Amino acid sequence: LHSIISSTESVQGSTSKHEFQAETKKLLDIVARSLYSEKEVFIRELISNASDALEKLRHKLVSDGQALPEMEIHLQTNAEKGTITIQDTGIGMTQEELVSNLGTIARSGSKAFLDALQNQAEASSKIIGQFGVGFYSAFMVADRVEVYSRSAAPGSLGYQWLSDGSGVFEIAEASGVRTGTKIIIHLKSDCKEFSSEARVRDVVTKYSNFVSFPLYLNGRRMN
Ligand SMILES: Nc1nc(Cl)c2nc(O)n(Cc3cc4c(cc3Br)OCO4)c2n1
Repeated sequence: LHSIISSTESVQGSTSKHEFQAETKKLLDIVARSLYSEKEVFIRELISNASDALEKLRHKLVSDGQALPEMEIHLQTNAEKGTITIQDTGIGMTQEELVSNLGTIARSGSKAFLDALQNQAEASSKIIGQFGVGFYSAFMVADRVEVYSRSAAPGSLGYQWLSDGSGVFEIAEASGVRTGTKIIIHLKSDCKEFSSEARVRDVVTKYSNFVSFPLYLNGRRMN
């Protein structure tokens, strides 16, 4: 087996509170309404985000003149805790990105995204991914979301990022965060199926061969 996901992180700083941008909750809601009928697609959304993070790390390392490290995407299920977790070893998120990325669309203007979603020229799931709000689909299956991220940028600290998706998120420095991003989803009462290894395998195997870097489920290679 080849696993990297474990409960290694430790809170080692006090908590900073951040309120959602005014429109962010509206956009969270519209993603959830759009994707409910195929709610399992959140896994593909987060794998796509992880792949994007690995590509960003690739280009950093190409310009740095350095080797490619273990560049992987890992899924973990925990039926006892009612969680699904995804961890990538990609570029990770800086403090500034953890503060600002959720509200990017709200701040820059949602018109283009909402127009695209309305026109339905492609699958809603694809549009949502393309506009960079695939992470919004984490919330639609979660009672709460628990994120650990550390940027590959020099001097970057590791952070815990928590939210129940309602209107606030909280950031605290953490020790033991691997470069990249880990997202722990505490699943909603109607979404417990995604804490089943068999169910997640069934869902992901339909597209796992389309993933460029090694993809693992509970330590087992999927591609
Ligand atoms: N996996 C991976 N990796 C990197 Cl580098 C990412 N950069 C990103 O913006 N995302 C999606 C994302 C992750 C978040 C967040 C907001 C957003 Br929009 O707040 C808490 O964590 C990323 N997701």
